[PDB]
Amino acid sequence: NIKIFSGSSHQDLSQKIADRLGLELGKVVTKKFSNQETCVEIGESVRGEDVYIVQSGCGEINDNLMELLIMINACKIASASRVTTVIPCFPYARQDKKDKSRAPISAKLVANMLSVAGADHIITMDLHASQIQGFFDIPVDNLYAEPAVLKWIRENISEWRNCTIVSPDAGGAKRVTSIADRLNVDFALIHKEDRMVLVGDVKDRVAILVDDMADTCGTICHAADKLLSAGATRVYAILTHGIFSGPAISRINNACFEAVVVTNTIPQEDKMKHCSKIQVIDISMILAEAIRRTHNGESVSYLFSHVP
Amino acid sequence: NIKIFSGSSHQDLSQKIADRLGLELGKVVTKKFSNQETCVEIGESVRGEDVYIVQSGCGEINDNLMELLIMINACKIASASRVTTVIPCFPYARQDKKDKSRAPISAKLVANMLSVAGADHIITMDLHASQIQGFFDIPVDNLYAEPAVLKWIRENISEWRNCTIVSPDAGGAKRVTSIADRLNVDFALIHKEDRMVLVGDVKDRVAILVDDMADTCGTICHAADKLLSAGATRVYAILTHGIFSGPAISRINNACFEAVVVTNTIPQEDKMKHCSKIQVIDISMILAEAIRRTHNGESVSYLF
Amino acid sequence: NIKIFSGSSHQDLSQKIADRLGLELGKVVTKKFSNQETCVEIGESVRGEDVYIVQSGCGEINDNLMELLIMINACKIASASRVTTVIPCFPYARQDKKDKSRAPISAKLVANMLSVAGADHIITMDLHASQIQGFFDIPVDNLYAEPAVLKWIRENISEWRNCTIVSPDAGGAKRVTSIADRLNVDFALIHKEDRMVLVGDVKDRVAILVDDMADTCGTICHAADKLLSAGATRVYAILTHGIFSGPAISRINNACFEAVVVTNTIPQEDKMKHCSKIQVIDISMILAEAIRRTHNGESVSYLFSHVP
Amino acid sequence: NIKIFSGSSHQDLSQKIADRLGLELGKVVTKKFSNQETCVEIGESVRGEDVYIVQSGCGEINDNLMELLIMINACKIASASRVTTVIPCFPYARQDKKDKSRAPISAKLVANMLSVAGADHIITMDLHASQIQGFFDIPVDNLYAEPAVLKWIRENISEWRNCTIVSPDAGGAKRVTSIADRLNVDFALIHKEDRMVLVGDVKDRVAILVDDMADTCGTICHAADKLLSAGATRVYAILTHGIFSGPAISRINNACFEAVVVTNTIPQEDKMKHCSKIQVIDISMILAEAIRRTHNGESVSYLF
Amino acid sequence: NIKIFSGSSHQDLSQKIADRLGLELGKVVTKKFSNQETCVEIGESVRGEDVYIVQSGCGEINDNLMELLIMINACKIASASRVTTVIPCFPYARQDKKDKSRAPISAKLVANMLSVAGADHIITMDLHASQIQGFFDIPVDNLYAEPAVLKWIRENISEWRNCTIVSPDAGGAKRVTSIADRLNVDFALIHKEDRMVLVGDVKDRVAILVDDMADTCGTICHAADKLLSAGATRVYAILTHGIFSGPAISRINNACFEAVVVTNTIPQEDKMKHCSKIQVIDISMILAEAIRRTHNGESVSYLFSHVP
Amino acid sequence: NIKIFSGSSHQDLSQKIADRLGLELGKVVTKKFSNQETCVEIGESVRGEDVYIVQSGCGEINDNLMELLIMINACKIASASRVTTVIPCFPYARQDKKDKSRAPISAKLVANMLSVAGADHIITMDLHASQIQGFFDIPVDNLYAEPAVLKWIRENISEWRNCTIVSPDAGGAKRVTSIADRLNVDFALIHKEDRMVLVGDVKDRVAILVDDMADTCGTICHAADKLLSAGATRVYAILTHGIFSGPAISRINNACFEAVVVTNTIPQEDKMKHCSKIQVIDISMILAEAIRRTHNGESVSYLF
Repeated sequence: NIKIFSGSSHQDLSQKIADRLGLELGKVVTKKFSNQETCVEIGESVRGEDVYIVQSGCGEINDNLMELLIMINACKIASASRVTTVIPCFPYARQDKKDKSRAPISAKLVANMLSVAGADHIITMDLHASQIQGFFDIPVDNLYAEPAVLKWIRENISEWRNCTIVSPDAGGAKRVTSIADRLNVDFALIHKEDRMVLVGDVKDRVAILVDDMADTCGTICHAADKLLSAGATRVYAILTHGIFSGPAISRINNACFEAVVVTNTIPQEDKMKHCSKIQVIDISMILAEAIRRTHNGESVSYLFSHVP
Repeated sequence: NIKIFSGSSHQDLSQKIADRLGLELGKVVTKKFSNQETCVEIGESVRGEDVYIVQSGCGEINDNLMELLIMINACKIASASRVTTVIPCFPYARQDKKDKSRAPISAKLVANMLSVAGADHIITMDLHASQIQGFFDIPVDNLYAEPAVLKWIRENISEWRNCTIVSPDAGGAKRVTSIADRLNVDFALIHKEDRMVLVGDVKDRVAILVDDMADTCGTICHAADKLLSAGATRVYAILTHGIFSGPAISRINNACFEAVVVTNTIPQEDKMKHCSKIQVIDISMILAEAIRRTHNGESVSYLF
Repeated sequence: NIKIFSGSSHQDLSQKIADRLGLELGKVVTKKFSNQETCVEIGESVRGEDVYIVQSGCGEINDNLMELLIMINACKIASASRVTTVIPCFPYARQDKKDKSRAPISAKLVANMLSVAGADHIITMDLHASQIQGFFDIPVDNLYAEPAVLKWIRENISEWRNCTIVSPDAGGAKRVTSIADRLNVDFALIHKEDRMVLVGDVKDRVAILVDDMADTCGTICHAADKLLSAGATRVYAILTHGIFSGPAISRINNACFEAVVVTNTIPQEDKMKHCSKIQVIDISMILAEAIRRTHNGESVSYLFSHVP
Repeated sequence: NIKIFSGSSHQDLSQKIADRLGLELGKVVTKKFSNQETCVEIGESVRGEDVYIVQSGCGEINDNLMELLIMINACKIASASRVTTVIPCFPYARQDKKDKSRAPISAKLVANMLSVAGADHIITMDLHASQIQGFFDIPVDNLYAEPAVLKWIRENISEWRNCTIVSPDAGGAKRVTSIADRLNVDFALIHKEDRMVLVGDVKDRVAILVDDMADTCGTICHAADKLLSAGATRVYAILTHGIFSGPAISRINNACFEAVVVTNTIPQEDKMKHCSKIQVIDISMILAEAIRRTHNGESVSYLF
Repeated sequence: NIKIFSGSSHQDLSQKIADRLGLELGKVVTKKFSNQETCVEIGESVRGEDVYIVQSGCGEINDNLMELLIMINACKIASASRVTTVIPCFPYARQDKKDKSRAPISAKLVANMLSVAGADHIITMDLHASQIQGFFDIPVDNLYAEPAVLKWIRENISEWRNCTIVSPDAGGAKRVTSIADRLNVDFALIHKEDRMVLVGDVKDRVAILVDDMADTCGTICHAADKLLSAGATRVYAILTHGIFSGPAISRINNACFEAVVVTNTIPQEDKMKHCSKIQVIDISMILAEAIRRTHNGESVSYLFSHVP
Repeated sequence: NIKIFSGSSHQDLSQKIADRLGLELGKVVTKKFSNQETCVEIGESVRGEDVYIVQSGCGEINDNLMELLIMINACKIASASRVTTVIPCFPYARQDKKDKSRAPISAKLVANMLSVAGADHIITMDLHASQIQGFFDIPVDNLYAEPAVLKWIRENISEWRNCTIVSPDAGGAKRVTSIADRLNVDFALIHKEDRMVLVGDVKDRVAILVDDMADTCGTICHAADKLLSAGATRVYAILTHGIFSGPAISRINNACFEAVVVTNTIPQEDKMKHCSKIQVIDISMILAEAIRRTHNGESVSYLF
């Protein structure tokens, strides 16, 4: 009844998830046309199946989004019983508000486009804003890296019982507090004004920078400098989504981090060759379990504060 | 061509809004049946009209929301050209995420109901979350108390050029940092562990607690003590939405608040009498302007 | 697969229905906030379940309606397979038309709000207007008290073979005729102009007043007076929905009824202490069977003219 | 800015409506293909126009409904600003409840089709059920023959101040009681057990059978006998919708009807010739007024 | 779980399909009212069933379409689990475009009306335009006569290895080429300007006229004349839909065809008495299998190029 | 009251369109973030305005489509009165049928996205399929290059009164027969078996290959050889949409094409330099006229 498909050829995560469910990845014939439009062909009857499409890590976001939609489309008109998208890193998630400007809420637009395409259910990890669930009318299971993050912290940072959980921006207040309270440790908060301000004691402690995503890495670098200027022993940075476009690898390789930790919601294998500070958590068991629970009607909640 | 309608009782804000525009509020027959139902009769023809309903303050949010939806409805089936709802304080607005629970996103449910009721356009002020603008597919105009708050602060706090703007929770980091940045002064945050924790420098300076809304004031009155214990010279509390239910009023007088400032997005005339330090910024002109500018095709965002 | 929930704390009817299906009521954490908004929390995974929400008898209709919706909402985004509302007494049902006025069709509005909230199916009893089914696009099973009413009449009114079934208003013509024809007895019809007019013979017979709902009871009282003025032996009044707000208890206790019969679509236990003329039919087996049939795909029709 | 279009053939009512407004009916090319399909060509540009389609009377309701939907459609995709449908007699209108059967609610299906066809606004007369206004989410304006019926009665029944208004079924209680109340006279109801039963006092007075529509007239012609047997001085039958199919016409002449009054919501010019006593109230001015007032933003409800 | 119903009394095809699935046709009470509106009553609980409505061959298209819709409606509000319409010949299918005119896309309108009525899935055969699938948002299985056509051609035309597959119009280019290529034979193309032009060699070969539908038969007749004027041995005409309104029977009986082949997507029994050139392919096994596959989640594709 | 906005870069067509109407293109801030996202800022107030977005030509169709949807969106939530999208060349337009595969109908998916994005009205040119007008429920106006193609042919092919209009596929029968009929000349079709097959008389006459679009030009360059081998005097190729990706440009110069004519529905200024024989019909006036006539309520279809 359950059928999984991948997007494009960045199929590592999808095949990882497949393996763990004891399934092969469903057959697809997906190619860009000479004019840059995307062809998609579903190479096996999905008629009355519980279909799952895992979003690609290609990098190119619009080519990835049209492909994801077109697949959703193909699968619905082919009489799939239900189409879930496993979208580890939700596109345009940083565009969730107008910000006093005459701007689009592209997070919502995308939310609509997934919905018209024929999506029935959404599985994602760590939405940039919690409220992005509210841009949909269908159900959304937003999973957390937070328990595996806690796992990583405890098994890898000797001084985790005496660290500080810092936010690189004001927006990520709740996220860093929540982790600190569970770890029973202090928290601190960097805000940018062309200068950063730090509130909270970090002196003679290990500072851990927690964010949901890092893109160009300009911020976290400037934030690790600040933390080492205010007397932190050493600095870690943990991001659930490792986007790392442009000068990120350069900014990191130079930057005064001990380690940079990301999940494989985005492909890292290529970035890891050129950057020796990047460690990768595998989140495929979390995504696999989510699908598995979903298909059975078992509680996907048990993953919000437990590592399968 | 324009018509302005009010809510249950709570006419003051509306009456004010209709004044600044030089109109009289529209004829309506709102009442409650003996069995808790909400009864509505539109006392004039709204056919082909640009209508504006201003949300009431009966201090009963389900009754008020229902009356609001029943109005939009009567208007939409009486061939009104358009129905904007002026809801300065958006109902169920803190219920905008599951938060790891199996809980409703009620502000989405509410957005969806206003939508299906026939509301074409929304006007509100300081939405608890900015994202509860993406709950709608109809356009929303969200006004800010931010400029009126600033003006007041400068014109009312002698030491402001050395004051600290303080968030009562962690979830209020962005709102305060903004206010602190415009004023070019320090910011500080408080978090409930319970035991309260304060990050930021508040020693020997005027503290200004800033929240979008206070309900019980429990959190903000604690926030005040913690701030005194921290050695704040004088603590102030600014709130855009003053809900003040339960123990709220008494809790304030029992606190050290030099003053408490709110905008009349909710009727305070009752609670003012029971509280001396309360002070109100009048936001009607801002709502009236946004009504005219919407109607005229004039730039609303300027008021931001 | 089947899960039942109640609304608010008026849980008598809901637990009655639960008992009869051999189920416990699903766990909910429901409280009004200090500002009068309603919190709701579903205290157990409903993921892929056939959920049923039975509408509360609290009395306060708007607080009851938001709560019902919010629950519907919580349950849908929590991936319930299907959400049915068992709404014994449909709110705003008397507002089903404009009545030559510039008024809302609040019955339809409510019908829409249930529908956007995420309702998939509706189970109700004795809609004020049959056409209220037409305010929905989803399926609606409108059940009747009429067979149990007939049961009550036959077992409780000795002279039922020689009674008259009277309508308190013109609107309820079809309802009273239908009962009379099945009982093979006469019918009569009261209309209000500030005076009532009666058409149909009632002289030296037992008059039974049949309505779907009574609220303040002003009408039926004035209608029992009329009936006793036109020579009816004694007067009964049977209403499916016992609303009884305001002076109803006072109007009844004084009023010249032999008995007032209501179903427990609305709580009566409190009203029954202060009013000794109120008898209560239990309709929980009818509602239980309806749910039971629904969940199985058995014919809910068999209840329209049979008492389970 | 306004454009009025007609139906299949059945132009009379439309032509009349367009006259009272001083316009010419719009150019169209409505026909039937040899294989029962309905063909439509809008013979002019309706781009940006407030359009009005007046429902035909080919005495084929499925054909007519389809032609109506195909018109609304062609109009909506040819960029017409708005499409009101003038359907004096709403199709499938008695199919507004299951009635304990597993039957369709077809008037809801029909409402839904007009809706999805692109109709923005409805204008109809004496809806069989008032509730079939809540079938739509677009606004509906329902006109009443009630005032034209009354006027006629007073001006045509000598004894009216002592007459009885009689419902042919139980389901017609509300409509007659209303008419009886305005006239301040007696009301009486009939119910088919079959054997007919009469409740109300009709002895030695003029009886007036009032229904919204008659189809076979079977029920109403019986109703007439029962009323004579009851000792009615003279029986009359008023109907807002005169459908008169099957045996209807002959059944009337075979009855004792002093006269039978209908409104030209349906073409009667054919059936009149075969029936002497039939008399028509002309409701075009009422439809024309409601068209102008809708267009102008003028108060339509006054016509109620 | 599976329930089939017919439309009107033209029940031959529906009962043929029923027989083959080993089912009786579901009970319906369907009659036109005196005013020409259609009554429909579903004479047995379809609650939670997989319902199938096969479209009538009455001839009268609007009376057939309202009836089909009303049935769809009745079935949805009666809580059918899913409503499929088996619409062998899709109504208004020739009205799929504006054609440089201020005209309706009545194919789309119909597509919408089926969709609002409550249709969940569509099963049809040989849409006039492939793109008619795109007028729906629900799934559509468009089946082909083409494999059975190929079957008929091979078993009935001795010279099929040396024939020409001709199009009566320009629109039907792709259709005729595809058949010719599979049969490895030549193709030709008639276009109308008040004169027809033929492109492609037909000389001393058997010409087969292939169209999807023939209505009045004016075209194909004038096209068989042309083909015999350009030296074709004998002419066949194969149409999937035999509409044959008006002078068709007369035009055919006179016309120089060897044979006229139609499927029973439309009733033929009556036309066959008066016209001896009409042969009928039975397509009920193709439709039966389609339903059968649909209900099971088996691949309906296997019928696109195979004859069950 | 009108406002015209452009796409990514590809301003030429827009700039031209805004010229012929006497307006300046609207202020926007379109860019790409370093991580492939599309960023948009509407540089002015579109509140209550009839807006027109003209689709870009960055030669990246997913990027371009997304930027287009993000624009429509920003416009719709900034209270613009209406949003027409001028998409001369409709994206994913050949993906309008499954074609016996389990493939997407992407042009329906695309129609659905433009729709849900908030687009109220579409203007396009020579849709690959006429039916991809029924993909929308909002009205579409489809312009034809047909008259500009004809005019050019007559005014550029000396022998045209004895020429043959040739389809490169079987699926192009209707489009060519039409063109051949207006010109009152012969038509001929080609089909790929592969081996190419030609039906129609092209011997000793000028051949004109006519397609709606060419992408690789592979098919059309073969089509050209087959036509020479058939004894065509001079072959021409007219295309309404010149996509010319991959080997296209080189394939043309390597072919015998006397000339290749395209409309600037796509920027050709780059590919022209690399190809001498390419010639462009300027369709801006036709798009500008259709923009004004839409706005004014003026007859657009005349331009057909």
